[PDB]
Amino acid sequence: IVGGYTCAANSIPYQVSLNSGSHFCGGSLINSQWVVSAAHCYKSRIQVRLGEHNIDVLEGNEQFINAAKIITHPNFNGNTLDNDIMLIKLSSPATLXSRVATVSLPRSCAAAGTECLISGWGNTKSSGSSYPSLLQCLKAPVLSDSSCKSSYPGQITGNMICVGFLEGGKDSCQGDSGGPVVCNGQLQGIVSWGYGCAQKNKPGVYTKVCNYVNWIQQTIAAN
Amino acid sequence: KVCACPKILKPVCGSDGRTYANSCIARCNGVSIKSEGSCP
Ligand SMILES: [Ca+2]
Repeated sequence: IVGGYTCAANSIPYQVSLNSGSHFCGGSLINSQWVVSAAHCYKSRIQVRLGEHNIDVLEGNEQFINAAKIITHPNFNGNTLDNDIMLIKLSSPATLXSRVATVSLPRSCAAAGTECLISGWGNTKSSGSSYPSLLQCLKAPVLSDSSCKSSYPGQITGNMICVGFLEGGKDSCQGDSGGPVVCNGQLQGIVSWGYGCAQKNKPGVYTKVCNYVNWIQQTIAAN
Repeated sequence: KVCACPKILKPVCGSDGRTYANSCIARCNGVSIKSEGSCP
């Protein structure tokens, strides 16, 4: 997260980390047994970490649980990153408490201008590189379709939304992929891609979660 | 230098002896992935 601030402990209890050696992507806990992340974070072996604040120090609150099911969206396209969403079913259910809670799915799509909270342990620099121990947070608005489309000619599908600032300076970055974008207490986006990080006129692009509530529910009900 | 890339951290070593955040950021700099993982 570039241009953000260190989140307060217990402020983002639904944030998880996906590991396959080290932390590669973020994710969100949607129920005691399921996590949602980006399909491009797919790996055949994944360990999910919950209740984390400082990723470099065991604090006694963490739960390390292996993924049992790893399901990417049927229409995920790796070249365009369309339908960049993935569901992970935990091998054992997470224990819900102060540092571990679920985030709610959205009833409908967010309106442009909605303020949202983005979080993750990715790079905090747009030109150099610096990865923090503590989870970073950033408040940013949902952008209108015209602005997003004007920023990325011929690259925005109907399953993508831009969240950020046209002025650059604040944005998600490498290591933040799969992370949550929460607006009014509902998960509206998943960190996906962008042209660098925090570049002027190049806001971050996120998976539009409101388009996937049915697929999510059906997948969870059938598994 | 800067290109449209997914925001995943999956380090890769470059032919120029440099490790990039991911392969997209490597290719974006016309560098070849000498290896998968940070340059040792
Ligand atoms: Ca920790």
